[PDB]
Amino acid sequence: DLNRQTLDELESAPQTTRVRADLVSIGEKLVFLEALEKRIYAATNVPYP
Amino acid sequence: FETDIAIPSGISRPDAAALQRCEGRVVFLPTIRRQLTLADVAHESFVSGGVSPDTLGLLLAYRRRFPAVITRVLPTRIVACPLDVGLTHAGTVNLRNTSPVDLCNGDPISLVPPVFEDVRLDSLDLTLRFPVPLPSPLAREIVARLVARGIRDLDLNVLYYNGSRLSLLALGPVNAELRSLVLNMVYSITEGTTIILTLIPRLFALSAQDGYVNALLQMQSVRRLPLYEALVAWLTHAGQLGDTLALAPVVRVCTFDGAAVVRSGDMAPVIRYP
Amino acid sequence: MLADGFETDIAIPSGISRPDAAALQRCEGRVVFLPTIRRQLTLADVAHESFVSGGVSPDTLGLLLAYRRRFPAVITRVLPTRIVACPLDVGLTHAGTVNLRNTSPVDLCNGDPISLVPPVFEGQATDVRLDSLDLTLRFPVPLPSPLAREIVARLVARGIRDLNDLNVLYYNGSRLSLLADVQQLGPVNAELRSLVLNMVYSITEGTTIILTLIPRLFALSAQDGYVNALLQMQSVTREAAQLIHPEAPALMQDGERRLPLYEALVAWLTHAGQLGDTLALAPVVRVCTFDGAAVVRSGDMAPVIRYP
Amino acid sequence: SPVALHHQLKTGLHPGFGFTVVRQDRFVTENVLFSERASEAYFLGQLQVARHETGGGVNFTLTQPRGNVDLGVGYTAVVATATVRNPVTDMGNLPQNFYLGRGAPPLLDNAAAVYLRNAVVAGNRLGPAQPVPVFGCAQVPRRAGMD
Amino acid sequence: YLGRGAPPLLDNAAAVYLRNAVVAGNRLGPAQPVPVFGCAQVPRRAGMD
Amino acid sequence: LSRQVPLVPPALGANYFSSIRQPVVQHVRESAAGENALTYALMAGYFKI
Amino acid sequence: DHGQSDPSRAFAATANPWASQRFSYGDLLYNGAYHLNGASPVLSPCFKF
Amino acid sequence: DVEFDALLGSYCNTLSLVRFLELGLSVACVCTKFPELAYMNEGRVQFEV
Amino acid sequence: AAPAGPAADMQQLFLNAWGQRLAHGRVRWVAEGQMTPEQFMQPDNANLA
Amino acid sequence: GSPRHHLTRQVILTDLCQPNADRAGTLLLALRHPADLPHLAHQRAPPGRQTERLGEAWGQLMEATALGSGRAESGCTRAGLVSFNFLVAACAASYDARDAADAVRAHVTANYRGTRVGARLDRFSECLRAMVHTHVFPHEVMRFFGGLVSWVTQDELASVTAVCAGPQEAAHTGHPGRPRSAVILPACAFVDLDAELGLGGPGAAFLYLVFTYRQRRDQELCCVYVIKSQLPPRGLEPALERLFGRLRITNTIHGTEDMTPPAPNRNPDFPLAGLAANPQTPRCSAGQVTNPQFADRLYRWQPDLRGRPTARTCTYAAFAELGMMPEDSPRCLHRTERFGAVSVPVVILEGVVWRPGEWRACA
Repeated sequence: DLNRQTLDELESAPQTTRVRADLVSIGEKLVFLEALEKRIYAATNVPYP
Repeated sequence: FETDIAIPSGISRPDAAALQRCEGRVVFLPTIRRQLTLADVAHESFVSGGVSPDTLGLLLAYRRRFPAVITRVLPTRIVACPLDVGLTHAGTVNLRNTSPVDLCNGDPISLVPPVFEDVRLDSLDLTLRFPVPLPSPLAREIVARLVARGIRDLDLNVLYYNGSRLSLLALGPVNAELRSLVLNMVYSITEGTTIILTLIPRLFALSAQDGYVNALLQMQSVRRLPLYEALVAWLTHAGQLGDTLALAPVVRVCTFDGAAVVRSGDMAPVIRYP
Repeated sequence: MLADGFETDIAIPSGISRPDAAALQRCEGRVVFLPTIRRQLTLADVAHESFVSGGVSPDTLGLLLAYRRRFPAVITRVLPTRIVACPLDVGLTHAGTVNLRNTSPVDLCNGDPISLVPPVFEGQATDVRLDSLDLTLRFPVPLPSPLAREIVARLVARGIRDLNDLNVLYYNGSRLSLLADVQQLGPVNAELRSLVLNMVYSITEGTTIILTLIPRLFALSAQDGYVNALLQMQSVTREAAQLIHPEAPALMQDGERRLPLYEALVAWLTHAGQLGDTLALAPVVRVCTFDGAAVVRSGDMAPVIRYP
Repeated sequence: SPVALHHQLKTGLHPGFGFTVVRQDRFVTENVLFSERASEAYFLGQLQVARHETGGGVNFTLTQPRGNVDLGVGYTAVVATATVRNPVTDMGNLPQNFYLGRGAPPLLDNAAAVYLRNAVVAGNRLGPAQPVPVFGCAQVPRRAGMD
Repeated sequence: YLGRGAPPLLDNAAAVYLRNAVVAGNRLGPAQPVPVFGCAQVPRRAGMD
Repeated sequence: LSRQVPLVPPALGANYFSSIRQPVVQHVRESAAGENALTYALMAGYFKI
Repeated sequence: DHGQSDPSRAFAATANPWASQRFSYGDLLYNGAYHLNGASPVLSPCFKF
Repeated sequence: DVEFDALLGSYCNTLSLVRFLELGLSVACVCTKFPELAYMNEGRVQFEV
Repeated sequence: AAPAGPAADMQQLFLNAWGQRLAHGRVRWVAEGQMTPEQFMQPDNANLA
Repeated sequence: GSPRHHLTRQVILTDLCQPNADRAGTLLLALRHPADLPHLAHQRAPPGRQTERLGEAWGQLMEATALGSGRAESGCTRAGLVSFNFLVAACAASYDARDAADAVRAHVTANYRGTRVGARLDRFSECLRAMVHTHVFPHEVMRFFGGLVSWVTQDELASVTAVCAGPQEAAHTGHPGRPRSAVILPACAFVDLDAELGLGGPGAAFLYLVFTYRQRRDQELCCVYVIKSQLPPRGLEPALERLFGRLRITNTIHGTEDMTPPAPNRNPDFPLAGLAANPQTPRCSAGQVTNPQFADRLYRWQPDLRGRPTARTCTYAAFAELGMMPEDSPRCLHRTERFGAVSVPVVILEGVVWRPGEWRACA
């Protein structure tokens, strides 16, 4: 056969928790909308990239 | 290995009998391909230019195209095999003369455009010019005759082969059809014999049977005239005609279980060089 | 020709580094000159160190002259231990199809004959060198046929200038030049003799009649434009006609029974028209694609079926 | 005269003439089709298997013969030219040479026929680099880069 | 005189004068004059003892 | 030829080795200003580089 | 190579006879290959041109 | 000294085996298959108006 | 040229020695006089380089 | 497992060839129909020779081929096949190994079925002595035809079966006792170029047919050689120049005769290198040429080519491809076989693969 059992599909699911993060649908798919100068780059002397 | 030349739709009733009469004849195609259209096969397929090509440009396309010999003719497609790749597998393919000249066993056969004197399909609006498969030792005679004819214009028509007589004259179009050959054959020689006459300016001046032989025996031992820029105008021009007027034979007849001399309208079996 | 093909086996030696073994697997279709038709040879026979004469590595012009004494072959496949080629002069394969690969600066077209040329171009003489064996493999350049009648005619005409510009070409509009180098006096005189034999042999007594047609052509190029753009702006016969009024001889000895115009043309075909085979080698090979294109591109393979 | 009108176009004079500059341009479009419930009878046959060897490789060229019967009394399909993509041809000013062409008679005085040709082709956007071949097809000097 | 690659003297009346006085009558020197390209040849000896 | 080009002999110095070339000569002929403007315009031309 | 024209404006060779061609006044001042202004720390903007 | 090289995962594709009758174009056909077509000359379809 | 002889027949020595020189090719700097500045930028001349 | 070959059959009279005396595996040669021969000799010959000599030499041959059994000279069916052992013994008075040459003629004038066989050889070789003089060369007339595998016998005609293309050792003979053949050649023609150049290296080799001429006033010769060489077809012209160059020296000086040169030397130097220098020389334009009031002021120039030793009259050799030996080392033998009661110096070429080719003059 060509289409075998793909290697990664043999694993199990990991454990999951609930994370608060904004979600926007643009087009036909879900996208995280996330600004990253509050958790990271808060009062540290590193320029925002 | 047999290709297919499909006939497009709308064939009249005499024209299905007209293509029934070119059973074993030589045809040129661009590229060896298992399917091909008849409009790429006809005489229209290389009238490219604004004048329909004369006998010179016919020769040039015949070395850029790949000759095929027609097998059976189905009323939907013309089945053919080419003379370069299809004949190593299948051994021997029949061939019909359109020549006024009969074939012997063991001759090699070149092809000549129809300079002597042509199926037209008015359901499809095309002509089908076909080459003349004459034997190759006549090819360096007959073309050399017809070039020599036009030089008289600015005795000759006697030819014998196989105990027969040939008359090339059989006048109007053919001299005008062969104007471009005559105007290159002269130019190459007159360019040659003046550059040779310029490099060694004594080649007409030595005594022929007395001093010129010493000038031959030495050759055998091992403003401005733009002369050295004009070799290239001669050498590339002369190096081009050495292929076109070569008329290399694709075809040699090996007769087996048949007559020794194959006449006009008959069929002669054909092999390539193995 | 044999039924089961005929493939010589150029041997690869023992000690070859990985920077060299992957340098020979890019030699998939090239032109390789066997000196004989032995089924077993070595790379020391193929390479340019076997090409040299007594210690004088010749020029590009002699490199023309020592191809016509060898047998050009085309690699079909490269094993780790031997290189397999097929000689062009004997027989191709069962198929009659051997894939090449264009080294040319010029793309091909269907049906065009290939005569091969030494690496004359500038920025182009790229020799695959083996370092762990100390060899240079000069790969010649397959070109279309009316190019090979130009470039051989450029080089022989250049060497005559040294015996007392030119090196600019054009083909399909792409400007290309060739390498200027001093030419040794030896092999150039082997070209000049091969000219003047085939040049004088095309002069029969019948050419005294054709040389009295020059006043017709110089008046014919006045009316038909086909004869204007035939002669050239840079030709000899135009300035020859403006000074010479030729006239025919009176009679011929026994000239009734013989055709003087016919003998001059038969001798012209086999001697002066044949000249493109004497200087260069023979156009063994043309390109006969099966499905691909009208144009075969540079750096691409091409199926090949033989030719006179 | 073509010698005389060479001078008065270089020197900015207006002679008694006008011209109609004509060119052709090719655009890229996006089309929309509409057909109907049965616009074409489509008969397909049975496949063939072929076999031919090339360059060591062995081609299996597969074919299948087919048929197009158009069972429409009248029109059954429409192209709808909707939008325009990139125009292909640049809308520049490329003058046309006839020195590429061949078949016109020359002027007679051959000290003067070289004068025009080495003053029109000499530094031209299109004119032939090599002189024109007597039976080939003359070539156009290939640009170093298109824009 | 077997070899090749040294400049001969200018007087061609005198360059042949040595060659017809050294190679003429030799155990080694060639019978035919030298081929212009590759490798001169030794004459065929009828006997080796 | 006497009417278009000047006929200066190089026993009195030629064009490229003098100090006033050809394009001052033609500027005399192809100006459309008058007589009160060229007198300053020529003086405007002899400021050295 | 000024046998051909400017690709951008296809009807002329360039827009500067003093800055486009080789060994010109445009080249002699602003090439790292000539090194006239390699010493100064001030960034000349046309160095990438 | 201890060294590696790594080959982490081998990624492939799955070809999209499109059936023609899974397409919305297939209205405009009437596809009835022939077991033979090459045995046929010009055939006809009649129409009456 | 260096000043030869008296100034009297200085020009007669010019025109009797320089008649064949003025008729080889056209003078450069006079041909740059009837040049429109939107012709001069084009590759029509061979004096751009 | 049989390799691909191509057989021929042709109903051929046994006048000049005999597939009974010459066994299975000799060469053959096709001919043109001889009605073309002395009409071309009337046409192509250089000025001042006896053109009817070919029509009279070939006349006396056919006329001596019967002399009896009431037989017509013209015929519908005509022998155009000359066997190879007939051709070598025709020109057998022009070799070096004459003692082996008469050992070819010893079975030619004996083993042939016929009455007064040798009266043809004094005539047919004179016909080849008329081919060269009447200048229709036999390589323009001869042509290769394949090597024998069988023969079916009748009085004065037979069914010649040959191999026109392929390997020689592949075609069935007819007798299953000895079902193949070998190429069998006399040793008076098979001259190598391996040891004669020094090429002792092994490799595949080519076989050629080579003719030689000698153009003099009624002192004219002929030879046939079958040469084995490791040389290219493009690279034979220097190697044949090395051997037969003495015949080239004779032909260029004694081949041109009875032509009348213009007396004395009339044609001057060609002055176009000097006429193009002055701009003060008179010229002409494209309409002024072919006008009598303008052409008289041009340069008059009357070229007189008479008595030049042309290329067509300086031919010393002509060759053609015949076949190759694809073996690693070419395996030749040298034996003497028994043609009845005559034993012959015989070269047995083995493993020959046939490829014919065109002719090529070495002028």
